[PDB]
Amino acid sequence: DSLYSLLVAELAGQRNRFDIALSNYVVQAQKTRDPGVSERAFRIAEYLGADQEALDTSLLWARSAPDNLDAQRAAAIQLARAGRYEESMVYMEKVLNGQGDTHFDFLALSAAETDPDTRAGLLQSFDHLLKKYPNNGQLLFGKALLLQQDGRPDEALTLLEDNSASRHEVAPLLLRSRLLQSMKRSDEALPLLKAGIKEHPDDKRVRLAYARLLVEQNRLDDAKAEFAGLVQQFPDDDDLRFSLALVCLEAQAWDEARIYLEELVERDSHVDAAHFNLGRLAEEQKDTARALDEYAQVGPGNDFLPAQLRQTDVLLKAGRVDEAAQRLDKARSEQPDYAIQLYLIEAEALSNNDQQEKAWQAIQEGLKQYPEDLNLLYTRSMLAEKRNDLAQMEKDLRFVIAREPDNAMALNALGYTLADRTTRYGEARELILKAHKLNPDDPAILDSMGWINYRQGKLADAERYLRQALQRYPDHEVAAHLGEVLWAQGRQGDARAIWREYLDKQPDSDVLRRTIKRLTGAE
Repeated sequence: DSLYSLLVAELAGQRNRFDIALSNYVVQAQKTRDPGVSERAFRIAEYLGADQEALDTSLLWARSAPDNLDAQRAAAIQLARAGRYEESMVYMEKVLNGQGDTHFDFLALSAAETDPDTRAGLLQSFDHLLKKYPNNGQLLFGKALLLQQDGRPDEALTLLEDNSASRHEVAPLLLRSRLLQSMKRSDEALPLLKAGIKEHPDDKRVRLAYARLLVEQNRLDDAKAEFAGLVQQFPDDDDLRFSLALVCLEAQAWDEARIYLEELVERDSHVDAAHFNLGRLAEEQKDTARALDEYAQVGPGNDFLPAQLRQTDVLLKAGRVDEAAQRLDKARSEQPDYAIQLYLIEAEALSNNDQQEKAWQAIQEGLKQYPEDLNLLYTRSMLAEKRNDLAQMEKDLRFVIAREPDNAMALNALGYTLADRTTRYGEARELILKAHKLNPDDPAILDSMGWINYRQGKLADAERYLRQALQRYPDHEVAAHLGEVLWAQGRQGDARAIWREYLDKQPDSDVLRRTIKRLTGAE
């Protein structure tokens, strides 16, 4: 281990902080200006000058002052921080490629190991803090979080077992319980949670975790009593009541969940989410009328689109597609802010219930209404590709990649279709390279990279890229691609063995079945 070897982790930390700063700037730019007090005073002043028809000339003069202009201060701070981070990153990439006595300069190695942004430095700082203040509950909780996220949960649990504060403090106890539940030994977590209520009776999260652990076992009857006790001690907590309704709804005890949801309706808190969950429960109860009447009264927000999708799905289950289209059009006319998302809902529902022609017609209608929506024509591309229509699929995909030269996924999609179907191999290499440079973390882009490398002739690079893409996430398509690429280079047993796992007797593995027949056909 040397200093140059340690600098990469520092660069990774700088990358994380740069990403966070840039995303922070992005969310700042969209956000409206905070009320503050100057705009509040101007609001009361406008409320005053509104009484007389004569213009409040002094109010207009003051409200248009040069100091009343939004300079976007925090956004500029975030941008400048991201810029200096990028500058330092560039500097230390320039320092990395240099050669020298990287070793035996122990002064800088200590600073490289004390960096809180590196995982090893995080752990070193946590160890130094536990040395300074031992048995600190929050420090143990943070170190256990670090160890569990690092991919070593059992070591974190063993660290928790050695500390006595893990039995007393609420957050370490909660983390130890959810860790023990993942080790398939949930019963060991039962007594500790009880002891927590002995130490923290008024703490609602501890009792909620106790109730969830009761639900985990078959002994759910006491969990209903725990719900009743929580409601008895804190009948005003609306978020706690919503969480109790959610856990009761997970344990398919529909009666108490419906009771809690109607109680939330009476208290006028989380009304749209409450009605959405009532609609889901009624859909489970096969009560189509109640589910529809509850989905219709879901207000706009983070639950309007799921309610619309569930309504469309129930309508398609009933077979009255005309009423489904009419309700979706009426909802589009009611709230046109994300009407494009309503069209996406319609397309998804029609594609998931075997109405290919109606899905294509709805997408055509949506594009006629919004010809510039970049999601709508991409959905048209996927529908045309499912319809074996490569022409429309190429036209709109070229359209979207020309209008947005920096749309990775669409840029990726066409490229993959270039490698898999046609023989325009030169464009596909550049297309997949650009998609990989835009977002290397995307595993479908890595799959496309292995596929174009395999069809281009480079067998080793294709195998490595497909191996990486398969390591990130298990997919049947990537599995078949890796199997075929490995089979072509040789090592038949390895390709045969890789196929054994991801077959899994899956109806989704219908495409995978054809890869085996194509290659075992030569036998």
